[PDB]
Amino acid sequence: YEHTAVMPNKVGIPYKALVERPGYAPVHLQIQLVNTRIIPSTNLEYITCKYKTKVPSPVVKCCGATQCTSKPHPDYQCQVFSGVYPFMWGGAYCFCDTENTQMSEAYVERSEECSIDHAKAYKVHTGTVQAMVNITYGSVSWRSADVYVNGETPAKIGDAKLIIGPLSSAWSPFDNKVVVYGHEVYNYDFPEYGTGKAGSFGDLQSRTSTSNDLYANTNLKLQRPQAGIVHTPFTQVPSGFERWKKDKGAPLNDVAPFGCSIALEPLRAENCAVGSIPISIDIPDAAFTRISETPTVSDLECKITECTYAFDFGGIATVAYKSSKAGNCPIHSPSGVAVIKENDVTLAESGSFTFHFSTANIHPAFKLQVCTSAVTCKGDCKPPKDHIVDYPAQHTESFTSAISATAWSWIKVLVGGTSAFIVLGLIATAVVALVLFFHRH
Amino acid sequence: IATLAPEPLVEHKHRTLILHLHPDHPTLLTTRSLGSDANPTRQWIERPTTVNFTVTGEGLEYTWGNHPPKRVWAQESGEGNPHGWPHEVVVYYYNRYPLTTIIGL
Repeated sequence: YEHTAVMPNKVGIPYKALVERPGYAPVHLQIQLVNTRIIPSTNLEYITCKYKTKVPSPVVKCCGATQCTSKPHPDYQCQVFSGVYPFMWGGAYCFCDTENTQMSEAYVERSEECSIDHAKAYKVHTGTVQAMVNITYGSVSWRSADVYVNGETPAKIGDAKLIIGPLSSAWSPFDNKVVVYGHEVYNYDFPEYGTGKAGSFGDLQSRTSTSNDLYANTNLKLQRPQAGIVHTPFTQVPSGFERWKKDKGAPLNDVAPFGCSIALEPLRAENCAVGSIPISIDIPDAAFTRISETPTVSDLECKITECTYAFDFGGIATVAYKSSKAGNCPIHSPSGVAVIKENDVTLAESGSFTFHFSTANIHPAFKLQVCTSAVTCKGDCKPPKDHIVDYPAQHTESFTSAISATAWSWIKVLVGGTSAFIVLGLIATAVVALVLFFHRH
Repeated sequence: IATLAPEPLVEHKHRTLILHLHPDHPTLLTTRSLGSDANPTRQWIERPTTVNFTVTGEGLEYTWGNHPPKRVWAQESGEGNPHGWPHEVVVYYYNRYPLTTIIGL
């Protein structure tokens, strides 16, 4: 047989459904999600890290002049300073006064911490969504294997093929450009490897951590050495990667809506709760027994003994039956008012059992089916005294959940007497029209 | 090894979580809501302060210090009672739906 329905996109709450093959005993089916990972497709453009400017030894040809070529180096610098007359240890360097030459070249390269901490720049594109489901049906125990969340690919779990339908929302928490620094990801724009504004993020850009081509503009400017010493000074703006580490805002795993938890190694966005997921499960024909070998109940009367508004299993109801024979048969409430904690019950000849439920209604008018037979339950509920708890709701809050019997009485008094007032005006209008017509002829 | 903050004193009111924080170092406290909008707060606590956070039925998640994050959900307790005189029915639905009964009356 095949049972198709739609489940909500919530993780810790199982979805209970009762398949109904006529002529066979019903099978209680329970589908529970474990994970929900939205995995986009990324490509790595470039990385970035703090630089380390290295200075070669300057040449001192100090009777004459020297010139340089243009070596291929990121942010390479040349200068010639004339008439320096330096003073090393053990006297002055050379005899020629007031005409000298010092080169003092410089060159920018990446540091040795770039292997440990760096920021990876990614462009994302919408990709696969997959999830892990824990399932059971009938007497089969819990067996789990992960599926693909698209309405095409079936997955064999146990002996039943499950086709998890597409999500109703196309929402993904990643913008088109993300930065992955260490443990957390961000939503930040790139200069796209061509430009670098020397102080914000792309002062140093490298395509791979071991790559040989480097982009570097750090405004490296050479400076004249002073007072007759051999050293090479320079001035440059600080690294923007070190500045980005100070000013970075909150990461994406702290501002994500719908309670998404962001993981890293395939760049998942795990356990979001948005939309709904349709299902379609093909159940094997060997899991159905004939109805002549199962209990069948009649004369059902349902009484609710205690009900509580809270979203904990505080609702209790006992029903009275008289089955045809002893055995086990499941229970289920198909309406959206209350969920049922129990899966199956053990029966006898003319006994009574109790089940625990959970509802968000003041007056639960739900019905439940036991042993392919339905019975309507009614009662009143009281609010709880706890204000904040640390578990999610088991039920679903509707629109007319909070309206009580006294509030319905005041609405019907208001609506009923308003229309009765305005109809009496319409009745009395048509009454004097007849007696004015009857005056003439 | 990084320092661990002292535990806050949590106090519960109707749709409000109150946190009494007594740190000894400048400590980061970041919260978010588990609904369609995150509405995120982020601040460094240096002196002993108290902060009140509004928790709806969707949830709230707060991280304090180097502790693991904790999630809290708000129930439907309320203040009035729905059965009774009209000065009690109106009060109960105002504490539950504060805007809908203003334009509903």
